[PDB]
Amino acid sequence: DDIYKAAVEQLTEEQKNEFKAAFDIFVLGAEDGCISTKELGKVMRMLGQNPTPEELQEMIDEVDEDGSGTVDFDEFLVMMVRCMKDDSKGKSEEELSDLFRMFDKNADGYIDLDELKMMLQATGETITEDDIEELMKDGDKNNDGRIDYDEFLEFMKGVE
Amino acid sequence: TTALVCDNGSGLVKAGFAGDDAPRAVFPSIVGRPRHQGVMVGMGQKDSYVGDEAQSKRGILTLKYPIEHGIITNWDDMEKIWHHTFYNELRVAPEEHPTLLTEAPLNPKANREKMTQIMFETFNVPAMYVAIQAVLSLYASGRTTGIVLDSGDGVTHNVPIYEGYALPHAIMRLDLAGRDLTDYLMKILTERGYSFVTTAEREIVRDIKEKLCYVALDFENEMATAASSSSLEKSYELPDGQVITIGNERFRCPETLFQPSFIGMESAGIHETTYNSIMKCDIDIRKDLYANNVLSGGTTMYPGIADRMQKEITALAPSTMKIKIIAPPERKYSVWIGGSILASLSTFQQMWISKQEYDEAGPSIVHRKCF
Amino acid sequence: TTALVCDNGSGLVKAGFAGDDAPRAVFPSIVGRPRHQGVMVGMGQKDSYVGDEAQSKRGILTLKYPIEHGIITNWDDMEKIWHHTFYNELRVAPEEHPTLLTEAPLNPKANREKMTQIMFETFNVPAMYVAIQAVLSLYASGRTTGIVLDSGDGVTHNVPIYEGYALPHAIMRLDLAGRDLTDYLMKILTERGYSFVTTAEREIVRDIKEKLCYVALDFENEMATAASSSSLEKSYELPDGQVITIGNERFRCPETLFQPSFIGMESAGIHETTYNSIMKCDIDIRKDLYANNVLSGGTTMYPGIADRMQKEITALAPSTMKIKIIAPPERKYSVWIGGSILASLSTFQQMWISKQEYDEAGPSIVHRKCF
Amino acid sequence: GKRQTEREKKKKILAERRKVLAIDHLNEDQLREKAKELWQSIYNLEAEKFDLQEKFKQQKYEINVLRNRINDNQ
Amino acid sequence: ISASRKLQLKTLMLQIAKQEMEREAEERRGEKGRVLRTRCQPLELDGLGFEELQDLCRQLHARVDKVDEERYDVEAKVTKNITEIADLTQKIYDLRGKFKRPTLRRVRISADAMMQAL
Ligand SMILES: Nc1ncnc2c1ncn2[C@@H]1O[C@H](COP(=O)(O)OP(=O)(O)O)[C@@H](O)[C@H]1O
Ligand SMILES: Nc1ncnc2c1ncn2[C@@H]1O[C@H](COP(=O)(O)OP(=O)(O)O)[C@@H](O)[C@H]1O
Ligand SMILES: [Mg+2]
Ligand SMILES: [Mg+2]
Repeated sequence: DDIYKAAVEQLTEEQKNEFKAAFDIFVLGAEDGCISTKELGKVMRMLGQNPTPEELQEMIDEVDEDGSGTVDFDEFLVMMVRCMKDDSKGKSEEELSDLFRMFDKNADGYIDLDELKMMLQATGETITEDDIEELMKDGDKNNDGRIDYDEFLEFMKGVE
Repeated sequence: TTALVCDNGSGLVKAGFAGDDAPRAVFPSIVGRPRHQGVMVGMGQKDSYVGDEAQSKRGILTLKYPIEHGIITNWDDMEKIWHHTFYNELRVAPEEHPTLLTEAPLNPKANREKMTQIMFETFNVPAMYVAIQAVLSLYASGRTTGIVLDSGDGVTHNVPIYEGYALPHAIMRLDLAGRDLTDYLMKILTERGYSFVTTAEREIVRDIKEKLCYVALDFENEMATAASSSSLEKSYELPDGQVITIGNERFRCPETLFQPSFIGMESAGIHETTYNSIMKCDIDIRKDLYANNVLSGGTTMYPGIADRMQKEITALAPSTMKIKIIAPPERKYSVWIGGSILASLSTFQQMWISKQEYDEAGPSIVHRKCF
Repeated sequence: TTALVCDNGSGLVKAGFAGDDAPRAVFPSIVGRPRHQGVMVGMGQKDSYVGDEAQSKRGILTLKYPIEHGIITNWDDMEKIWHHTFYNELRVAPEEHPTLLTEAPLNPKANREKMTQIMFETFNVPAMYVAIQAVLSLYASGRTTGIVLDSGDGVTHNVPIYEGYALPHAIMRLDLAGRDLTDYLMKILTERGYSFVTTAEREIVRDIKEKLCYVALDFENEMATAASSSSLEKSYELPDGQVITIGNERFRCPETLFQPSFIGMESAGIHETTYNSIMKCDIDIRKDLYANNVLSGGTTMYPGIADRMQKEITALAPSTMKIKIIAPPERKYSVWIGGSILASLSTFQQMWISKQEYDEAGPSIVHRKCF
Repeated sequence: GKRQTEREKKKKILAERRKVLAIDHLNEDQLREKAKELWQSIYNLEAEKFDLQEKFKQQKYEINVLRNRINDNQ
Repeated sequence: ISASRKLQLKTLMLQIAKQEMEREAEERRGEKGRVLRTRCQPLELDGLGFEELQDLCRQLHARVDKVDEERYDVEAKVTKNITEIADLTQKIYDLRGKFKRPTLRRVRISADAMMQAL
């Protein structure tokens, strides 16, 4: 949400001028000022580095939550710097190990579906039936019916 | 705390905590150094793969068993095997657990003394006790009498027991066992064209022996039948294809047990050393030993041995006595189940060789009252 | 600092700094002195054009490769090629960069020793290391097992590797490669009227081979089809016009790989030396080698070879094993990518042959522990 | 090799561990003060020993975790 | 398949785990203090004869020796455990490096730089 508004707030006009120079081709004229996301596919390719098309669509549909199809220069700025690396260092490896140890409250060295289910139920967050199986794929990377240290580390890979 | 019932054996190390039904970790006892050069850097190549890990990388190793015939011939490798067993297959430090090793009858003293010295100095256990491999197999059957034939993979020994009183003058230990049968099978397979030479291919021949061989009820009739029909030829797929067909090698490999003249051994088969072991006993306990003949050990798992042995003994024994052969389905782990039962007893809890006792009398304590 | 991953090869020298994806400068390894007299004064005519410069003035030069079959036959020209590679194509003085040459298996010792002596005395590098051209190609695939067939332009060699342990007794080196295919194509083109003789026109025949030839899935059916229809005849424009039409010479040139009897060589094709190299390995790692057959080198870029080879091996191999042929799209530079990966490793950083070590033991240090 | 080596090592460690023991031969007040000090010393010793027990438990769990991970490689 | 919501769940569970670890450490500290008070009895010895002083002192000395002995034992245990932790951590790191470093490189760093220099 507005978390990435604060994240993009760090860069001042120093990158804003470059972003506007890149975006000027996006506003190639004969437009009513709506500024869709049509050129964004190559706009994210302005310097060469471009993420997955799935992530491109995620960024496209994620912003402009009103559905206006209008690209705010702030929205374009935060989405293009989203191509730049932006993470809060993903906690600490010792910290993550302690987190998984707490996760492995059964002390079994593994987390099944029920362990993670209770872990997130303690949060009280609403989780769909369409989920869980998604979490099953995300966690059981080995398809071994449990969550391992490598699987947890990938699951929590640099997430903060 | 709980006791560790280890059972060194020769061919498969079986271990687990006392009081369960089956050993927790069963894995071959082989230590194989790599033999080729190795060009990939940083692959994390170790210097010796032990246990079940060396049965998967056996293509580039030279596996060598550290226990030849009951006795231990390579103490460093045996120490490595024990260290692996304690730390990686059970993950329990030995500083907090009594141990109950097992040893074949009539073994050299130095082997047993070195075993106890290792267990007390290197692994530093609280207390260890060494037991004869046949008394445990008699425990597991729930009997208290009977003559047990424990045909392992290293050595076949035949300990008669009556009313709990072992008869030390009637133990007949014979050194033919599963390993010699593997070598003989590997030697007779060459009569069809299949040559297995490498120490890794001995494992393949062992698998062939386990899955295909069986003991014939009557040897000459089977030899005549296999030479006329072709109803016996069973095929088997090597680890790379090229299926092989075993003909009358099927029942000729385990026949060596009843005719040790095949591999050049002089002694009589396992069908006649049991009768000799009985006849050395007193005249009044022979009926009970006849009726309670017990089989144990891995090599007695051949399909059809409990009938061949009964037929042979009935031929030898007097016609009036009843001959019965106890062959429980859990034959392979019979010794370890008996070991668990013995370690779980309350009456046995004061027979352990406590460490302070070893400190006062040295390793020669094992031959003393604490047997 | 960064390491220089040079790769002499035979036909194309590929070089670049360690840690990248592709070699920085790739250029043919030919040194051609002018052969005519020369009348213009002050034109600035040099005495030897090397590298890619002599592929543009090849009309009045006599190009001659300094590397015949892996081995180096003309040391002065090879020194000239190395000097060009360091100073003009990379523009980095060698006094401040380690080097990682590559060498075919089973090559003469004197070649390797002279190579290290040159690198240490003339160019005066800090430290150099020589690696076998197949292990690198196995690095690039991200595997750790597999049997790699590296059919370069000089020599085709087939090194099997398991779990990082190379098998030195199963390396099958065959001297048929891209150059012999170029000569055979130049020899069969004469059946239509086109005669290429000059050493400059060998380059034109090489271009024809690269752009038109392909490996037939089934040889006899293609020979029958090309002799009835005309759907195969593809035309090509020489460097001066006069287009030529290649008929069934298209798949007959690269067929020599699978039937070396065409150019009079006795040995078996690349489809059968791989199976022989596998069968020399132990019986327990043959499945893994069957499943991880790797192709590399330039000459394995013919359209349709990854299917012909798989069909042939599946015909030879037992029916149960799965045959899989890894043919990455970056085949040509596979050896150099692997070289970059190996030079970028931290574990490898202490294997270089440091100059003080060479000063103490002479050029024969390369055969020693620092391989 | 832990038959005399470890035993003598720990014996020496205990010997040097013990400090001076000459107290009750003094005036009552300072003796009471120092006895209270030594009770607090034993108290901190017990607290630290419990901390060592908990750290050992956590490190044993981590060793189980590392063994589990290295077994997860196969 | 939503991914932003999955990221929300990931971060939120991370925060929840942080809070749970905090409260668990707090409970651990409370239990440690309670057990320490439980095991080490406090003694009051006001207005007592010197003989009782000698008895209390000697008992305290013996308890000091015993506690230092237990501390030595658990310290040896912890040193061995830390050695094993370091060794196995190194081994797992080597395994991960073997699995991953072959996939690390600098792709297209200068390959795209070759447009028209030739
Ligand atoms: N199912 C089986 N059929 C035939 N032979 C077997 C079977 N299982 C094991 N064996 C033989 O028994 C041996 C294992 O015997 P075991 O009882 O483990 O010896 P030990 O007394 O040393 O433990 C193997 O080497 C194998 O040759
Ligand atoms: N696209 C291609 N199609 C067919 N053959 C090729 C192709 N590219 C290169 N070759 C052949 O491979 C040779 C280059 O092989 P290369 O791998 O450079 O040898 P080296 O191992 O000495 O580097 C050339 O001589 C050419 O005959
Ligand atoms: Mg046994
Ligand atoms: Mg090459």
